[PDB]
Amino acid sequence: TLTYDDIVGTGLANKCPTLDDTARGAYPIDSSQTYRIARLCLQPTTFLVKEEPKNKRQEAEFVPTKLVTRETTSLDQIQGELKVNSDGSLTFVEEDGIDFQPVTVQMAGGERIPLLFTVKNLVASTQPNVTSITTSTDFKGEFNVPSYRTANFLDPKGRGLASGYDSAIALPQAKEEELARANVKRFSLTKGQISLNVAKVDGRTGEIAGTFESEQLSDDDMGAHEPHEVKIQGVFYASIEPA
Amino acid sequence: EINRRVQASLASGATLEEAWSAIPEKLAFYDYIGNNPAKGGLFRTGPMNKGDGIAQ
Amino acid sequence: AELTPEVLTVPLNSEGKTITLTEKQYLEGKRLFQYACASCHVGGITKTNPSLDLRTETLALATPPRDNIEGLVDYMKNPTTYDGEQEIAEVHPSLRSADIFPKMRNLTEKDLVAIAGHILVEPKILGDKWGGGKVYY
Amino acid sequence: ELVNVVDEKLGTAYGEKIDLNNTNIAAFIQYRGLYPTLAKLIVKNAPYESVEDVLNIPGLTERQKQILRENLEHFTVTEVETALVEGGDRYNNGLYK
Ligand code: CLA
Ligand code: HEC
Ligand SMILES: CCCCCCCS[C@@H]1O[C@H](CO)[C@@H](O)[C@H](O)[C@H]1O
Ligand SMILES: [Ca+2]
Repeated sequence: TLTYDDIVGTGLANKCPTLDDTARGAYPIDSSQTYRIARLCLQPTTFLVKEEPKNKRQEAEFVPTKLVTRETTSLDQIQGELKVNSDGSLTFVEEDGIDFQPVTVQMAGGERIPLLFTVKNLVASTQPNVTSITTSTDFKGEFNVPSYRTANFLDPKGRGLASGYDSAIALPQAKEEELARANVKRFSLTKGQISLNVAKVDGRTGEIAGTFESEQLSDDDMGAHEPHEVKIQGVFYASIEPA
Repeated sequence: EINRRVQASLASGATLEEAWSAIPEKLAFYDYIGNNPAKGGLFRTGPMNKGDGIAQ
Repeated sequence: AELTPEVLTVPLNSEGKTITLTEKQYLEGKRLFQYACASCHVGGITKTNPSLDLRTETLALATPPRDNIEGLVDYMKNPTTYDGEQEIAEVHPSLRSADIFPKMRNLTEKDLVAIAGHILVEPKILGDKWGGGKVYY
Repeated sequence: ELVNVVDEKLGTAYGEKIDLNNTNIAAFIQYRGLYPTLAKLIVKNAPYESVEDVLNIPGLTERQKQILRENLEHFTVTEVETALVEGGDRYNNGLYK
C-alpha cells in the first residue's frame, strides 16, 4: 500500500479516506456489545461566513470564503466511546484526537476570518432504535469552542490574559476606559452544532463515510471584537469497532 | 521637601489628612515626572499639556 | 571570600551526619559533573525537564531525600522519579545503565561522591543562582 | 465592566494553595510525594467538589492515600477556570525556568 514517501507533499495527508460505491451495507449493532469510534476524520470542503448586515431586517446569508492557510484544515484520529442508549439510539462521546485546526479564510474584499475549526468535547447522537448503522443513519450533536488563542497569547503590544502587560504602556498617561476592551483580555467558550449524514457503509468492516455540516463562532481575538458565524461543510469518515 | 513639611506638621500634632492637605498643589506638581524635561521625544511636538493633558 | 572548610562541609546522610570535602574533591566534583552531567544540568537546572532542579531545598523534598551524599550517590546508581515511584535508569544516566550511558562506565564510587559533593556545595557558593536558570545569569 | 479572570483567581484560594481544579501540575513538586504520580492522577480526575474528594480516585495504593491525607491542608478547590485549563495548560503552561 501507500507509504509516507508516497503521500508526502501531495495533499493526501489532509484528505479523509473515501469508501467505494459498493459501500452501501449495514453495520449491525448488538445492544449488548460496547463500541468505540476508533478514528473519526472530518475534511472541510467549504467554509461559509454569515454576512453581518447594516439593518437587521435584511436576511443575512452565509457567503463563500477563500482558504488562505493551505491544506492544514482536517480533523483526524478522533476517537471516543460509541454508546448504545436505552432507546436504541447511538451516542458518540469524543475523548481525544486531533480535534481542532486554526483556519483563516478571506471574504470578498479581503477581510480575514480566523476560526478554531473544531469538534472538541463532541457529544453527537443518532435517531432511536439503530439496530444497524445504514446510509439512512445520521448523527447530530454539539461541541465546545474555546478561545482561538489560549491564555498566554500576547498581542502585538505585549498585553495578555495569563501573561503580558495590563495596560497600553506606550500611552503612559492616556485615559484607561476607552481602551478597556483592548487591555482586558477575555477567554471565550461557546457551543457549536454539527450534523453527520452517513452516505456509505461497509458492514463487513465497520467503516462509514458521508457529509457533515457544522456551525460555530470564529475568533473573537480574546474579547477585542465580535466573532462571526461560520458554517463548515465537508466529507467525513469513521471507523467503528467493538471495544 | 514635601516629606519634611509632612513630618513637621505631624511632629506638631496634625492628622495625616491635615498634614498632606497642607502641601501646596504647586509643590506636589513639581514632584511629578510629567514635568521632568528628560521625558520627551524629538518628534513629540507642542506643549506638555498635549501629552499627559492640562493639569486640573 | 574563600572556599573554606565550612563551605565544603555538607550532609553525608539523612540523619544529620556531615562530611568535609577537600578542595581536591570539590574540583574533581566540578570536573566530573561537567564530564557527565552538565549537558542537561548546567547551572543546577534540567534542560530536558525544567520542573526539576538541583537546588538543595528541591533535593530535600525528593523521595527518598536527595539532599545528602548518600541520597545523591544512590540517585547516580539507581535514579527515580521525584516521588521515588519509578526507576528511570533507562532514560537517566546511572551506574545501572552504563551500557547505554557510556560516560557512566568509568565512574568510580569515589567519583560519584565527588559529583554529589559538587551538587551540594555549589548552592552554598552561588545561592539562588544555582538552579535559577537565565533570570540569574 | 470587563475583568481579567486570571488576576481575579489570584484573589481566591487559588492564590494561596494548590487548587486541584486549576493549578498547573508543576506546582505539586512543592510537597513531598505528589509528583509525578499523584499529580498526574489528581489532574486527570479533576474537578473536585471538595478537597477530600481527591481521596476517591480509583486505584490508589494505601501509601498514595496516606500521602494525599498528609497534604490536604495544602490543597484547595475553586471553580474550573476555563482560561487555566484549556490548551493542556495544566500539563504544560508555557513556563519553564
Ligand atoms: C531655538 C529655537 C527654538 C526653540 C528651542 C523653540 C521651542 C518651542 N517652540 Mg518655537 N519657533 C522657533 C524657534 C524655537 N522654538 C522659530 C524659529 C519659529 C518660527 C518657525 C517657532 C515657531 C513656533 C510655533 C508656531 C510653536 C512653537 C512651539 C514651541 C514649543 C515646542 C517645540 C516643538 O515641538 O519642536 C519640535 C521640533 C522638531 C520636531 C524639529 C527637530 C529638528 C529637525 C528635525 C531638524 C531638521 C534636520 C535636517 C533635515 C538636517 C539636514 C542637513 C543635511 C545636510 C543632512 C517649544 C517651547 C509650539 C508651541 O507650543 O507654542 C506655544 C508652537 O505652537 N514654535
Ligand atoms: C539529560 C540527558 C540528563 C543528564 C545527562 C543527567 N540528567 Fe539528571 N535529570 C534529567 C532529567 C530529565 C531529570 C528528571 C527525571 C524525572 O523524571 O524525575 C533529572 C533529575 C536529576 C536529579 C533529581 C532532581 C531532584 O530535584 O530530585 C538528580 C539528583 C540528577 N538528575 C543528577 C544528575 C547527575 C549527578 C548526573 C551526572 C552523572 C545527571 N543528573 C545527568 C536529565 C539528565
Ligand atoms: C504554586 C506554583 C508556583 C511554583 C513555585 C514558584 C517557583 S518561582 C521561584 O521564585 C524564587 C524567587 O526568589 C526563586 O527561588 C526561584 O528561582 C523561582 O523560580
Ligand atoms: Ca444518508
